[PDB]
Amino acid sequence: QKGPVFLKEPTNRIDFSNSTGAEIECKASGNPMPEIIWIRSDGTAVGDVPGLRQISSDGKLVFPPFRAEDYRQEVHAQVYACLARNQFGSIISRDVHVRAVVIQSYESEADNEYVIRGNSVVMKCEIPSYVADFVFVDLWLDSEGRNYYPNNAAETDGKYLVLPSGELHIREVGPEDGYKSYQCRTKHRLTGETRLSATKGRLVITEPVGSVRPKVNPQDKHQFIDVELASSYSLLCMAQSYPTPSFRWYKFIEGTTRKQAVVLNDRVKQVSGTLIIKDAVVEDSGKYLCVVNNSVGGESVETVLTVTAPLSAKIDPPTQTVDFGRPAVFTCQYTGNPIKTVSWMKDGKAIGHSESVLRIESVKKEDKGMYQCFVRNDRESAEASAELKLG
Amino acid sequence: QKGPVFLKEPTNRIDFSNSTGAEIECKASGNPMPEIIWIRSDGTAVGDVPGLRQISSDGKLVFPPFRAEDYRQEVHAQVYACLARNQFGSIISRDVHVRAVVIQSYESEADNEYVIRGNSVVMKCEIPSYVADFVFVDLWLDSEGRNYYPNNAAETDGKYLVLPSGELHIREVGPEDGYKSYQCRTKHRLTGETRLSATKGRLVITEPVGSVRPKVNPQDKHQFIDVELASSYSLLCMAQSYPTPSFRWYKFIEGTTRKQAVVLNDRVKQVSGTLIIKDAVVEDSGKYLCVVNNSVGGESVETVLTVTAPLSAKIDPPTQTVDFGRPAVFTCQYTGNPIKTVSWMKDGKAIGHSESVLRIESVKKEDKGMYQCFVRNDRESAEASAELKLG
Repeated sequence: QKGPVFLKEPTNRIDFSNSTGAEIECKASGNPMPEIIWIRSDGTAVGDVPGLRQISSDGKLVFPPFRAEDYRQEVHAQVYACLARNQFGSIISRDVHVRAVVIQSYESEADNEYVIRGNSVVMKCEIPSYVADFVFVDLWLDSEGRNYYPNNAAETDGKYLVLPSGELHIREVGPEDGYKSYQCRTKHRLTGETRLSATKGRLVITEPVGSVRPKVNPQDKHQFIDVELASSYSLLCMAQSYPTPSFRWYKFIEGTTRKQAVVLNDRVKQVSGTLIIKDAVVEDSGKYLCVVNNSVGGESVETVLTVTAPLSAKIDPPTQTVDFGRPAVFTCQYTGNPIKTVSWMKDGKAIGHSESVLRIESVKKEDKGMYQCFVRNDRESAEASAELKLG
Repeated sequence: QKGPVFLKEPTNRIDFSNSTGAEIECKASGNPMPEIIWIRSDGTAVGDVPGLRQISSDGKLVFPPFRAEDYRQEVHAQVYACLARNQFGSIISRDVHVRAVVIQSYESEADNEYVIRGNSVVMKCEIPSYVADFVFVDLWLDSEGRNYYPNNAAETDGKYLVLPSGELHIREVGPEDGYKSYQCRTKHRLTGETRLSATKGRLVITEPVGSVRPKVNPQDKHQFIDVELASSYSLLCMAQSYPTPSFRWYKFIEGTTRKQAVVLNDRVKQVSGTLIIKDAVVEDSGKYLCVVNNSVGGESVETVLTVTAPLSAKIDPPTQTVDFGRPAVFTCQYTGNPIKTVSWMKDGKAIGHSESVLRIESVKKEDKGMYQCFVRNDRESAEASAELKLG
């Protein structure tokens, strides 16, 4: 009745650590009944490492909590693949990233931001890189009582905002802001540990003489930003200047040097000179320019918006029994974004074709089994499936 | 007796402007007597633009001082080439860059540097890019009397230094440094205009609580530096931290991940964490790592040193009369650095060979004239010459 096919398939990235570990559930379907092997995505199946990686039974692969010295990347940092084979052929579950992590002494800091009296400011905390993948700001705090809770950009008209990305965006800064500390507070997506920051940053108001001019730090002059659909985000324009600058957001028209001012609304709001947006629609992608200006000078910052969607792969049809030397209607239905390239293969073996519809005009005996599209990309991947019954 | 050959040849880059303009002297040698054409280095000779470019007579090409609206890049920003041809063939003078510039309202600024009490600091002045090629710092000044003169790195043991590159390097910063202004003072290599800076920067001492850690701004974490032989320069390591950090300079061994601490001497001195060096010898080139450390944390900065020399090209020999179907001893003598690629050609026409010794094993009639090596690179170029008399 059935060739193979995936019911319980492993959501791509899967992370964990010593002091908790993990194990990975892949079970397949068919009506002989698909034998789940676990392999590296490089063809070869996985063995058994005493004290860490070990082939369980009940549709999974267990990574024991491990002595912090039993970490070895060959095990704890690899791409695995549920192999799903029967007598009609085999299929490979999409890239599943094992990432065991040694819990280690982390802590975020809150620096001083140095500001020209009257300008706005954006404080990040910082979260060292190694944990940065699983430690994210969830609060801010005054030395004077106040809390600044994250949001999906609910309110807009006000001195304080926590950006979608967890920085605290002060709309303007009087000197009356230099007596008061701020600490940030991440939380661990794995352990669950809420913890404050080793230090707390003070605001340094610097009163200006006469005038100054707007300019920007190199790592603020060229920004790249990725967000997912229907989620909220913000575009930044980090400039200072006395007197205070005017920020002008324009979107470019695709593949031109002509541009088009960013219209503001209930969806698109600017707390100058930052853009803050909800419902991250897919047209939103593209390139943006922020143009900042005062009586003394000007400046600008390009920014590249890449809104992303949940991509997919499915063939058309999932089962085609042919006739001995026929066509091959092997299209694949879709939605999602971005695709960095779709792939093809048959029975655990990569073939070579890399386009929408697969077709081998003259069928064969060794030309039947399971064929799968692979809609990859840089930070993810989805998969499809098709079997070739015969006449 | 002679084929062509260059006596008065035009030193590569040559710059000037409206309100002064220029004109370019190329005269050639031989004993018929080489006719100096002026061409674009793209084969085609240059004509006569009323009011700007104009073929003079007495071995030159005059670029009249021009109304600021008579600038047109097709004239005032191109590569020209004295063509030197007789009856024995032609030669092309090396790339000579015409750069007419519209004098325009320039002015440099001196910013505040924000410093953790006790740390060192480096102030640059912000000579905008357009003039930056011809406006360079030649002084620094206190609001309190003092002058900080440039040097080739004479003294070392002291709080203040002007780096080879005209930044003022304060060795350390007490809070007693926040009442006092500094202005810098460039001078124009063309006009001759000494002028101060639109504004003058104050030192902002920030007293630390407990501790902090050393870290670095992205545009300081990966440095590239070029200097010429026998001149003086400095390697930078821009890090702050309380308590105050230790900076450790190491040179790498070429093409390894192993390294070797930078030894200090009369030549190589460190005002931590900066290196400051005179007599820029050619071994000096290479990669360097600065390693900075305190009880709270660490950090590092790679740096790439490319000491340069005055390259040259000369063939071996400058005249060879052959025999009808002979070898070709066309080697080229040398010193200099770096070469981005040597070139070859014959009689104003590029041929295709790009290596040390030219040779066409079977000579011909249309295979005699002048042959020239072209030892180019990115910010310069030198040239060679050879003629083929016959039997």
